[PDB]
Amino acid sequence: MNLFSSLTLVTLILLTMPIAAINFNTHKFTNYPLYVKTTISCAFITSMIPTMMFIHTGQEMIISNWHWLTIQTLKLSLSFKMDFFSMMFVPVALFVTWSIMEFSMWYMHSD
Amino acid sequence: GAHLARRYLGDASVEPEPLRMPTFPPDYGFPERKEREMVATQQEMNDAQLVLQQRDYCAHYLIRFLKCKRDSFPNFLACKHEQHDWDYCEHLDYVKRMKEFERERRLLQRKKRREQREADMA
Amino acid sequence: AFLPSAAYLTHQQKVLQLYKRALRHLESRCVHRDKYRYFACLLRARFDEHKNEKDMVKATQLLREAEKEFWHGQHPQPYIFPESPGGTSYERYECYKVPEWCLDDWHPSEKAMYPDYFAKREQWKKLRRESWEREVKQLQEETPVGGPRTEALPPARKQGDLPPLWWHIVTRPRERP
Amino acid sequence: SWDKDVYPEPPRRTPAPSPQTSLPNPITYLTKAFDLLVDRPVTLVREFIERQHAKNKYYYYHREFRRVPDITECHEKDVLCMFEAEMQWKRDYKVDQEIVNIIQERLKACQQREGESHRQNCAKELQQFTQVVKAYQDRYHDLGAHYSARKCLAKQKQRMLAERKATKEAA
Amino acid sequence: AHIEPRYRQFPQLTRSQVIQAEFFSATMWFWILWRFWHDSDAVLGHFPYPDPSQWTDEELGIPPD
Amino acid sequence: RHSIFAFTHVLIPVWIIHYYLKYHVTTKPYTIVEKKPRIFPGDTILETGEVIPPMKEFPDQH
Amino acid sequence: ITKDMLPGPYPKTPEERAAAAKKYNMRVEDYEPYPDDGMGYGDYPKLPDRSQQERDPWYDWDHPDLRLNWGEPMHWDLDMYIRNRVDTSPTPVNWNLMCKHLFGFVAFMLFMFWVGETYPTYQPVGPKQYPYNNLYLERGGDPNKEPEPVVHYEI
Amino acid sequence: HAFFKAMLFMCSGSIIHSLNDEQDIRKMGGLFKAMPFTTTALIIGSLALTGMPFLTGFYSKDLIIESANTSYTNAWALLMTLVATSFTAIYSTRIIFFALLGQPRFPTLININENNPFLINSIKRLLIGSLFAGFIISNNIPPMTIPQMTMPHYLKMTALTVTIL
Amino acid sequence: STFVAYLPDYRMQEWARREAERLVKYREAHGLPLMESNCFDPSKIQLPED
Amino acid sequence: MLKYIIPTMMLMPLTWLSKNSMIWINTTLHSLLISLTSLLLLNQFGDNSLNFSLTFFSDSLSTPLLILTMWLLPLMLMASQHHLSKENLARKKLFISMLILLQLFLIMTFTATELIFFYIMFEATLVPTLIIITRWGNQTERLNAGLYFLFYTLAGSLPLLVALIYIQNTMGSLNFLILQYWVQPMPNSWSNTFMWLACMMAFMVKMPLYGLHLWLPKAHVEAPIAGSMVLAAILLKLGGYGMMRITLLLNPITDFMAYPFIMLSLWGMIMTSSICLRQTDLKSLIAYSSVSHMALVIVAILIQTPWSYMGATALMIAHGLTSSMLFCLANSNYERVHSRTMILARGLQTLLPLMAAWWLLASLTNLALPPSINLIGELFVVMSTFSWSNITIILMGLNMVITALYSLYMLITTQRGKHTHHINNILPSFTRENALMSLHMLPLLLLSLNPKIILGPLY
Amino acid sequence: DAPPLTLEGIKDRVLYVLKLYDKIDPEKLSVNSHFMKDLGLDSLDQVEIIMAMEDEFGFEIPDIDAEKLMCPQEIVDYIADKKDVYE
Amino acid sequence: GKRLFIIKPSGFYDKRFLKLLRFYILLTGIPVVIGITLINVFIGEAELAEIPEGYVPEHWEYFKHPISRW
Amino acid sequence: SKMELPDYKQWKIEGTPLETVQEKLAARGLRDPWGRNEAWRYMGGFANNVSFVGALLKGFKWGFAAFVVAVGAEYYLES
Ligand SMILES: CCCCCCCCCCCCCCCCCC(=O)OC[C@H](COP(=O)([O-])OCC[N+](C)(C)C)OC(=O)CCCCCCCCCCCCCCCCC
Ligand SMILES: CCCCCCCCCCCCCCCCCC(=O)OC[C@H](COP(=O)([O-])OCC[N+](C)(C)C)OC(=O)CCCCCCCCCCCCCCCCC
Ligand SMILES: *C(=O)CCCCCCCCCCCCC
Repeated sequence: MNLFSSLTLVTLILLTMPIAAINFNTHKFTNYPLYVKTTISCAFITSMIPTMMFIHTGQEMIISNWHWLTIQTLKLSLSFKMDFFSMMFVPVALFVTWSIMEFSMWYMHSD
Repeated sequence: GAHLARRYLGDASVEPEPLRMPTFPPDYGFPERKEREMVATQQEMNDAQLVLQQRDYCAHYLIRFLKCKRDSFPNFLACKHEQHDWDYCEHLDYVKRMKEFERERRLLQRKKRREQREADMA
Repeated sequence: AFLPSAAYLTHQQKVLQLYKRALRHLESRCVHRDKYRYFACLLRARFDEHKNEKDMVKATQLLREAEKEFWHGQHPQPYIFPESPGGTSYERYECYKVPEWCLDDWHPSEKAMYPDYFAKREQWKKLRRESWEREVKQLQEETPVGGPRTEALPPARKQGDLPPLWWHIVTRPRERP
Repeated sequence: SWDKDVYPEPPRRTPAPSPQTSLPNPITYLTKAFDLLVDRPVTLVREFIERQHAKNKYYYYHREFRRVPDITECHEKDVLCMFEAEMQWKRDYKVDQEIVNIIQERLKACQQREGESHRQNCAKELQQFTQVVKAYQDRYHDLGAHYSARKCLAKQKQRMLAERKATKEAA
Repeated sequence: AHIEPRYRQFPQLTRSQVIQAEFFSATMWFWILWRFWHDSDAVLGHFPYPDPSQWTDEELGIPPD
Repeated sequence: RHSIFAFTHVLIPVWIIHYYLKYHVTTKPYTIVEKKPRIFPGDTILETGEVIPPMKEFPDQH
Repeated sequence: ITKDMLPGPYPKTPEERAAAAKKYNMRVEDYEPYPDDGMGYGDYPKLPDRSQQERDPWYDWDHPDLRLNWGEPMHWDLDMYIRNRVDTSPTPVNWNLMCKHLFGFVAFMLFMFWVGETYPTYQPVGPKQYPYNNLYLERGGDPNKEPEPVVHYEI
Repeated sequence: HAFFKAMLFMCSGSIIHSLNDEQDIRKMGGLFKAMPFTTTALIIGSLALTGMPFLTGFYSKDLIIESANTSYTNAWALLMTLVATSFTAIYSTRIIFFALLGQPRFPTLININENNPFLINSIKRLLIGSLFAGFIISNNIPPMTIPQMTMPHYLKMTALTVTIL
Repeated sequence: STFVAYLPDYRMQEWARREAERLVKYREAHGLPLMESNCFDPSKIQLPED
Repeated sequence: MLKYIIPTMMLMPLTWLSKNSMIWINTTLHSLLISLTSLLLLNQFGDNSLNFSLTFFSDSLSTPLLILTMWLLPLMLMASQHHLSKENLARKKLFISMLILLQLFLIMTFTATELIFFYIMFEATLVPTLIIITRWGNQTERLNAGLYFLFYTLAGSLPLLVALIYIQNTMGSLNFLILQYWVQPMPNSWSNTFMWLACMMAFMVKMPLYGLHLWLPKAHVEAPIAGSMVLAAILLKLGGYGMMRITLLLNPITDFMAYPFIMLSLWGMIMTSSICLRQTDLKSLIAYSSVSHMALVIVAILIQTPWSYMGATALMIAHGLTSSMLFCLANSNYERVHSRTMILARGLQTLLPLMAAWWLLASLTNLALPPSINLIGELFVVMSTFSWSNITIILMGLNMVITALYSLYMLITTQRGKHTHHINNILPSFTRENALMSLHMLPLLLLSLNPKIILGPLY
Repeated sequence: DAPPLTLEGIKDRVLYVLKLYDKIDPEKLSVNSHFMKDLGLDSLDQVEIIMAMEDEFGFEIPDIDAEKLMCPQEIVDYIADKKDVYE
Repeated sequence: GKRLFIIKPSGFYDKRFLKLLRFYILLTGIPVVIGITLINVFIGEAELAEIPEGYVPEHWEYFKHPISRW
Repeated sequence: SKMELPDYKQWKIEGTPLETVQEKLAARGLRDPWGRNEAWRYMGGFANNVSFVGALLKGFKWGFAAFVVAVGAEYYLES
């Protein structure tokens, strides 16, 4: 239980971190596209682990971590759903994005 | 596929419809018919979290296959024999459904023949 | 009838432009080179058959019927060159064509990173500002009464002076900045 | 920690791992790596933080509201009692809203926990949700954006008048 | 170092990319042939299909009169 | 410095959010709700040691 | 700028028409203002009403993005006929034939969809049989009410 | 579809970049031997799109059309799905014929090159995906619905026959 | 933003939860219904005759 | 509320006894300190409003407007110190005193527990605004803009006062705390019909309402930047606050009475969005967008549901911030190119990258990209108006498309495409302008984290 | 990608394309040879030459500039001005 | 290798503004987060307890965090 | 920087379909002066391109050999 949610939220945090890295630059970034590509590959592995966890056991999770806004009867909270669809879609999309960014590092070199 | 041509381009009073079956009683023409037997218990089917469409008349093969798939990680191709058993059972169920369709069609044809004979004698 | 130097299109230019457009659309119609070459020779025969036609109104009617023939059988999606208007790569690099006068707004700290280039830029600006009055006096003494008739600009007819209005055409950004 | 009674949870039954093949699953190895590299330093840091907490312990209390007379024993246009009745009604309104939120949380937790057999195993939570939603709708709905205790009292009076008319016409 | 461009002749090829392309095509064809040899049922058919008109009358409970 | 990316980008966020989930998310009720593990006949419950009995003998067809 | 260069009322006398044509920098014969029906146009000219895509793209325009010159009179609907917006380029196929073909295509396939919905296709099987009174308890039924007994027989 | 379509666009982008930013198929050809890796990957992707058995596209599209055949569905929608399958095969081999086979049609200055490591590695990874990922996923996922396996012979071979035609 | 983030229990939005956490634990323990259909007690309200 | 009025009044001895060129620094510093101290008004309770004395009280509705006003004053002083650099020192001090007086009247308007005092300050906000528009504008038409702005508002507000005085002769008091307990139902009659009209038409005029909005495109595009900010972000919310205070006394006659105004606003949002699709002026485009958003707020207030009220106040705050940012963007472009034509200066992304980023961000917050508070308010109003009727969503949904059809358009014509060739006075972005846009946007982006402070007095 | 073009390369390419034309014998033409008088060509042949250079260099020459190009040096200068060579 | 000059607008002023913005944010961001962490680690949070008899809490004693109580 | 060009005299239309075009035009009566310019596409390394069925069967020989080898290997290990 303490591994599924931790690995998926650290996938999300790891993917959102280079945006904070590029938003706090002073010099010129040395191989920023390589940095983003390496980040996405690491996030793909980190997402692939709960995929085989779900393949073995069949664990589904709901992570309602941040309570955002209680409006009378309705409650809006930061809730993440880990089920068959998310676990079989996230590594596929991350693998495709990894290949796409390597190809774009080749193709968009002169821009 | 010929039954669509027999029902649409032919006569619909003989071909059975898939929306409502059966119309003939199950005890008509069948001397002491026997009912199908359930092997999987309702509680066993309940705590295995089977899908409601997956809870057919031989879901025990599905339960055994799911247990083998769960207990043979990470060898995902280890025990396809249980999958073959489940496929054979659902094929037998489909064969039974085809037999029921043919029985209904033949009984409807017999009823049409009976009323045609009544028209002939009168 | 929209030209930069002339006021109208003559008959010869109309025939040449029709021939060029017809050959381009024929090249678009048949993909392979040998078939295009065969049908281009056929079209060249069709155009060469009526070359020596001294009747002017017959040439006009031949032009009209040839234009109707071309409009009847042109490709729905003709081949367009990538840098031609309507192409895939048309005006793509206009987001990188920064004008030169932005270099006048650069900070002196970043102006010291390229000393010799900015020295040459200062020399260019001095040349332009010393030739501007001479070229505007050349323009004002050559334009006839009632303004210019065409948009053609006169060249530099003297020694040492530059052609008038030369700055924004010489110092245009490159096609690949 | 929380309260196990107001937030119930059925007893957990995890089946024992009984592997068939000889291939080692990577999940056990990664669980060991997570327990060694990650769980122990976090536990040590939290234990140090709790040890620092134990030196200085101070308490915060839950505010207790005594009962004041409600709007049914307030004279007409006497502000000094309808004021207190109005604020008590507002506090009860917020408490009722959070009660319905708790029941909604119970229903969603049951639906997600019971899996594909959620239609049969969570009938009690659905019936409690239906009852509390019916009570909330009969008590607070259609009051308007300018709701007050007097509007709720008028709605209740209309409801009992209609109920009396209906039970008179059936007898 | 790099590949020098050529004018209206055949381009210069690298041995490595030719080897990789042949290897991947061979791997694709080997995978297809191996899966057709082993599985062989997802294409032609998993189970036989009986004839509905071939079923006998007494097993269908048809009353003869 | 060969494992800077494996440390400052994975291990430190894993520590931070594992602390956050263990001592601030699971403290509140009904935040992390999990689907119950699948129970099959012939298994054994780890919590109290009860054994689920196996199914009825199969009417074999092949 | 000055007062007698801004637009004004609708010209009536030929001298006013010539003055307005000189103000708008074109010929008197090509100066056709909007008709004075009281819609508020005034003396603004009625340009030939075509998009900027029909202009010559190879000409040295003063504004090559919009294909417009300097000092030339703008259209009343120039914000509608820019290259980011509605185009009036000559199509290879006539407008009426295109509209009739598209409408016939859509209507024919909608009609055939309705016809196929009237006569669906299927496979010669009976209804699927589920145990335990068609799973009465598993469909969310109440356990107190005993369901009507549905029995499926072997075939 | 995400797998093989992403890799097909990657191959098309490599071909476009190798022909000086030209996106027209009428000025292509002769690239069967000029770019062998792009040729191989494009052929594999088109085969997987058309429904080559035991590739990625077989394990989803064939089951989809088998479930759509033997079901209580609209007849017209099924017929148009079959026609659309045939048309997918048609335009796939049209791309193969025009873009890759025949005789060259590009301008004379040839600067064809694809030997950068980034393009080769990305196409290689997506090629391995488009070869094995459908099989791996279809054998790893748990069942959720009963698959249809008892169908007559003419309905089982319908997708392959339509693709071949 | 630090002052806004650490506001002391804005509009008692937390408190109304916690009191509710008590109140349900009352009425679930003694078999009472969770919420009555009448906001006020029916015994202390007079209706006009009809 | 005496702890906020006194420093605001003391700002005038600060700006009149300052040095020759230290007026802007001192006024900005002390107004920012007042804005910092303004956060003490967040002492709100779930049942009780914050009552200070017999004259001033602050609910959870007036508090965000007060904080927005006292935050807007330093931004206003920062915005209006570039086109007044050539001004006389006495005229500069007069302008700063006008802004201070207007802010004082604004923060005394929202806290008034008496409707007569609220009305008096609500009309007292007219004089400094009219003086600023008619004196420190740029065009000729400002003089005409000084009339349509004035004689509209009074024409709505002079009957309303009479109605308010009638309440003083009927209920015995006009205190809002008393009237919450002494309110009476309003029977259906012609007298109550015209009293509803008298009590509402002032707030329909000052919001504005479609049909009565004719003063807003005129008083937005001739006014200076500070006037545009004060009309867009604060002065259009006086009508909403007055509606929310006065709807309590006008029940239950509002159920069948609100129909024509609801239809007028529901068609006026489409009409003003379509007008925005064809406007040749940036300032007029922002003005008509303001008209559309305030028509949405009018619908939300008139249907009077809790979700509608929440969406109304969230939309008010979000629209105020977004319209202020858009007007400052338009002012910077006008100061750089010396014209108001949209089509004149194109392709500014190749010259100002950071201003292009600010333009993109402001256009993003204009079309209510989630999870900004613009989307929160507009979404909640949509939910409430779907509860009201099931067809109105169509009249919402189409409007959404047209919003995304002009805001991005307002981006593209100003940012993308080939740059114009004959404009070569495009200076780089100043630090003051970038500071202004960051101070406009960062509170708006931060409020998405904690929106519960701008969700009205019934959260 | 996109190797640079020099004046020598452009002149060599235009002479190659003109040399591969059957109407122009290779032993008489020069770089400053006019099409109409020095080589005795036709207007249709001039259009064919222009579109041959268009297909050779991969970019389109407008008609208003194509009608004034009648000598290989003019074509070299026009392509040099368009492609911004010799930087 | 024949390097050509790339003409671009002056990005010095935007970079200066961004650097000043980052500095003036962090200048009080770092001490605030340091003090918040030091308060949360050492002072810590409160505990929920029942009100003893004969004693009434202060109006600031109903809140958990030390910053909220202050 | 310096790109040398091949000889112009080798570009003859022999062995290409441009002679088929030339025969068709000569039977009709005209000339094709642009055959030598397009002769480069049909000669050299770009001549004799593969067919579509030969394009689909790329690498089939090595794949068939590997399939036979693997089948024989699994037949040896199954015994
Ligand atoms: C890289 C450096 C990282 C930091 C290093 C130093 C810190 C190390 C880790 C320790 C952190 C501190 C302890 C744990 C956290 C605090 C626990 C806690 O109670 O926190 C209070 C709360 C938890 O919620 P809560 O339930 O306590 O608060 C509810 C409050 N009321 C009742 C008023 C509503 O906040 C957090 O924990 C912060 C969550 C941050 C993640 C989410 C960010 C969202 C940003 C976008 C906003 C818009 C979203 C829109 C969509 C919303 C959903 C639909
Ligand atoms: C109000 C009307 C006037 C409007 C104008 C006002 C002008 C003056 C402005 C004054 C200052 C600002 C005041 C409002 C402050 C609002 C913020 C605030 O304090 O919120 C409280 C909330 C409080 O959270 P909470 O309520 O859940 O926590 C419970 C309360 N405490 C904190 C006491 C335990 O703060 C947060 O949520 C902060 C969470 C941690 C910081 C953010 C972490 C995530 C950041 C993003 C990560 C990456 C995401 C993906 C990015 C991808 C790329 C884009
Ligand atoms: C029996 O004939 C009915 C079969 C199902 C309905 C018709 C399906 C038609 C498409 C599949 C077969 C295509 C054969 C080329």
